Amino acid sequence: GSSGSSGLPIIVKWGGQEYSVTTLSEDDTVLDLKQFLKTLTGVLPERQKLLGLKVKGKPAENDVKLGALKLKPNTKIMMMGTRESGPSSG
Repeated sequence: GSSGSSGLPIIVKWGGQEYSVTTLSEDDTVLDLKQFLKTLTGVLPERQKLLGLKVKGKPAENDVKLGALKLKPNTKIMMMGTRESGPSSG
């Protein structure tokens, strides 16, 4: 290509869409990601469900370091949840 590595790229899969994240790094916390995932997709973080990286049952927390998890790069993970308040969208 042209460039190699630098930070920690992340990939998310929402329904039928893929989101890329290359702003935050290991330093940043899951929250940062979530917070950024709240604007990327448009769903609350507490609601946003991260499917891919689990932790002895439940997935990492927002008060947990993404680095500690030592996940893989360009790790295409999945997401679950809904946008807008209420069960019915429209």
